[PDB]
Amino acid sequence: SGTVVGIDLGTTYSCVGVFKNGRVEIIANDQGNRITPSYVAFTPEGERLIGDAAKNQLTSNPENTVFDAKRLIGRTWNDPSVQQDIKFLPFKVVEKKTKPYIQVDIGGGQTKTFAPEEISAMVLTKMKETAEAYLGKKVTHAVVTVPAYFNDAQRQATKDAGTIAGLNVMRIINEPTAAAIAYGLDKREGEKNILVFDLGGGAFDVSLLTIDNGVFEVVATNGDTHLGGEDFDQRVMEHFIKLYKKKTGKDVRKDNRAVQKLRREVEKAKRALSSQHQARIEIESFFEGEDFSETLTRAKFEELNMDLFRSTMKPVQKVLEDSDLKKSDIDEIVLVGGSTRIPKIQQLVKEFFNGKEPSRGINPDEAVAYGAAVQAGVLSGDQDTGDLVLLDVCPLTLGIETVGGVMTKLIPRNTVVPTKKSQIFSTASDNQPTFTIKVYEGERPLTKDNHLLGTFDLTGIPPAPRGVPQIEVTFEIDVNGILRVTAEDKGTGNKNKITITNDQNRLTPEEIERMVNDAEKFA
Amino acid sequence: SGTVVGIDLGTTYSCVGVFKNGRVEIIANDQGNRITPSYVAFTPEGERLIGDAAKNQLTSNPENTVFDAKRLIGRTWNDPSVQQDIKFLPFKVVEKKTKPYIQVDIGGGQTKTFAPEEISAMVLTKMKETAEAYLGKKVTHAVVTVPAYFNDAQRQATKDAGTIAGLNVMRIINEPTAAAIAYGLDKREGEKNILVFDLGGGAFDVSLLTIDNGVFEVVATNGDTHLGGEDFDQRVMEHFIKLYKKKTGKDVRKDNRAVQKLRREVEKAKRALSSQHQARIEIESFFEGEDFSETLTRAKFEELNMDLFRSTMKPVQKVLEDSDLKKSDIDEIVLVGGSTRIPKIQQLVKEFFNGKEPSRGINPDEAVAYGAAVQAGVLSGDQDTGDLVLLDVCPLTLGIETVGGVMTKLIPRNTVVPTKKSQIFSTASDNQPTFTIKVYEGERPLTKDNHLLGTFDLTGIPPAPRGVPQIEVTFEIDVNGILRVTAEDKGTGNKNKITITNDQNRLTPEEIERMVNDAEKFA
Repeated sequence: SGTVVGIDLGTTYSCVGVFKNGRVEIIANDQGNRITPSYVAFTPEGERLIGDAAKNQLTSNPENTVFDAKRLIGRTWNDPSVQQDIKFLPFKVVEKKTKPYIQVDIGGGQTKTFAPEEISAMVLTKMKETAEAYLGKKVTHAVVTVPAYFNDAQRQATKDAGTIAGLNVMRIINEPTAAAIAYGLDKREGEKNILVFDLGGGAFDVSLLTIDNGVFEVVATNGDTHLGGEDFDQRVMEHFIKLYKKKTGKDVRKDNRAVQKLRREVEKAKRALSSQHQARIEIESFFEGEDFSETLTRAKFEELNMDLFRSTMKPVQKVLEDSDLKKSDIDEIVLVGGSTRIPKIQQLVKEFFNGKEPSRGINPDEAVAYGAAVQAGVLSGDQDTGDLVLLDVCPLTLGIETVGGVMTKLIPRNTVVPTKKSQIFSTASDNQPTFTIKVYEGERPLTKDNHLLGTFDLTGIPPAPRGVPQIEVTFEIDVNGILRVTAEDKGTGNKNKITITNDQNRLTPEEIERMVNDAEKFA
Repeated sequence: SGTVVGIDLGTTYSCVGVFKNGRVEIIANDQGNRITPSYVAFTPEGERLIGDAAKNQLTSNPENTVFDAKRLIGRTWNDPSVQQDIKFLPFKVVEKKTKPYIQVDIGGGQTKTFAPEEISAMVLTKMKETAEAYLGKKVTHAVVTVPAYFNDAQRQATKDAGTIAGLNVMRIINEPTAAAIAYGLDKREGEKNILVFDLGGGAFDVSLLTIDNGVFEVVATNGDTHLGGEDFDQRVMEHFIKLYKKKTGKDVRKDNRAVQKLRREVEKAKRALSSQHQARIEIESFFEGEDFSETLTRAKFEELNMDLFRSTMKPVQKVLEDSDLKKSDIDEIVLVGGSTRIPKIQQLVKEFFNGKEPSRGINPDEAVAYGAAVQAGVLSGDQDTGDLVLLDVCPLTLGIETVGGVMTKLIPRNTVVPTKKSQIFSTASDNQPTFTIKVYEGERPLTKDNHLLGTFDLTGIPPAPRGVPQIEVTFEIDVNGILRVTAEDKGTGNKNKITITNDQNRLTPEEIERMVNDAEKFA
């Protein structure tokens, strides 16, 4: 159905891929970013920001900047998860008819309430537009991913977000399953145990998947719903805000612009520290007159976060326990999320699994969208036409008995019918005057083990040395599937035949499959 | 449950049948009679008589001969029916704890009180013993019939009579319904109106039954609780007692033996007059020295009874009115009771219904027991074992799309699963390099109208003329109901497959029944 895209609708970031011309392409947005913040903002002037522009003004507009809608989507107001989450979300969440709604000022002082799926719809519209800019065609169809623990209400609300965004959501698939598909682990023969370690922007999900003869099962899930890359950013932000106040006496926290510039540089520093052992954070015109200039070492980054990093191992032990599996039972480790680039995190996981290397080759921020895009590729095949022709074929070899009780085939099994096949036969003895033609069905080399369909004689064979007379035996299957066997002395025109009908003495479909087992033993 | 008998527990006569070896047998008692008087008597010597022996000494022992217990059974003392009936019953009926009891001398001068159901128990014991003598086995189970107008108390008291007699009364069924069942009217398709005209020994019951798609309803009942064959006997008895006194001056009424012999001959005369137009009543040693010898014509029999005969039509008009039916609305007329053999009665009924013939073939005295015996036959099936095996079958045809958007089946609907089915397919075009296998579910001939389960390709088909390559497509449903579809080029071993799971995109039981409606349109 049309161009089908794969979308990772993430808690903090979303990512869109397309299977095009034999490859998955992860599509950069209009800012050149291959991931887009799951953020929506309303400015005082009534401007609607989605993605990077929404996230890069959160500090100055805390009330009318919406994020983490995925924490609320498909949930009731009195869900204890919702009651926890609203405590630290800076925008207003209210109950309407037992459901949570996000209340914002959309411009001037005009209050609106949005369903979580309406905020997610705006994020999915941005992902759709990103894909449309790249493809230069309208995108109408999508595969959208969700956490394995999402219930039916959460899956349907996610579908509804896509519908509102103008997408036919053909399938909702589990995030860890999408990541496994991205690495082609669905093409494994046998049973494989897959550990998906997904340390994202805002949440940590560990999933134990089994793949067994083409069937994926989510056996166990654990993690921490409030541990992610942004928490490591927060630890570094805290450090540098303290440090700046010590060194200048200036309190950065109440200045939205200063904070936003520091967050920005802190994120780039974190990425650099995945490639090298120190990063310079430099901000010209940082606070009042003065610049910012500090170095962050990897050691300091690790020290500020080591308790958070170490805590990621406990959920892994819990899914192994819940799955009743040993570390040695894990066939594949799949790393998902930006945070799995952190060398300390890679070390902790590898050490936990006694040196086992994880899967490599796909950007961990992009693996879920990649898998969704692969699955989208398969579903666009729904529009193709079946270019197969059914053949009518004879189900079992047909032949006659030759000297020694030998099955001599005239019509091989899987011959297209209707058909006519002939072979030349002769006498076994000098001046032999008669032939007995015994018609057999079956795959076995000796007719004692095949099914006798009928017999007839050819009499009055003129005298000749053995092997000299030429008798043509013809098997024909007509358009009605009736078998006629003719024997003709080519020297005289002397001829006899039998008509064999599917009336009496026909094998059962059971008996046929036992006989078909002995097909392809001899040519 | 064991040998189950059917018993008509009649006001004046009872009848027992058994369904044995494909036929109802109505069982003769030890006197050779297929009906037994509902009579119990206690002689001065303490002998207990039941049936024919009780009835054939009523004249000499009026106080300790009990009959018509069915008029009292399940009723309270102050029921106006009971207060009417005790006026002309010759045995003593008394109140104990608000219920009627029959008080008799059981021998010597020893007074006993019997519940009506205890008298009926003694009659049911005689019917049980009649059936046991015939079957040469103990009879433990029965179907017993009651008037349609019997209330719950009357039905339970009848059940209690059977329990006391050593019978498990499996079902109480209505007399007119039993008669309808005897004539197989329960096997009628559509709605039928049945008029049951039951002119018994002591009571006249008219019932309008509907049979509609296997359900019997008693719509309306009427009749005369005190009009029966014995009243026609009484009219003839009166005539001949007057006639004898005129001709001899002897008053027969006070001589029990003379009266009993006349009753006897009067009953046989009545039966004869249903077959011929005169009957001779001859009694040697009738009264004192002298014999009796008189002829009764049918004309005289009819004349003595014509007012009683004519009165049977009024209840018939009343049930038609109460049922809001026309004479032409009656589909079946069922005659029940000995008295319906009387030609005048048959004439009156046929004339009332403008020449419509009643049901024929069952003795009207035996039709109710016959119906009970049929119903008993069905209930003995309660002891049989279910010799059916549940099949696991595939609910909808499974197949692939062939050229033209054609549904080509691999697994027909109602195929037993697990299963594996194969067909051979080929190319539509010379040197075609690829197949697209589209897996469909449904009964419609074109796949646009069926449910798409999934697609996959088979690539790298070697060059050959169209129709030459042989690609085997296999559908297998495993023990878990998982569908796997394989396509294999038999020339190369090149193979691909899809696993289809009941996770996503599965039809609803609603959608399945709409599709099942189109099953069996094409083979």
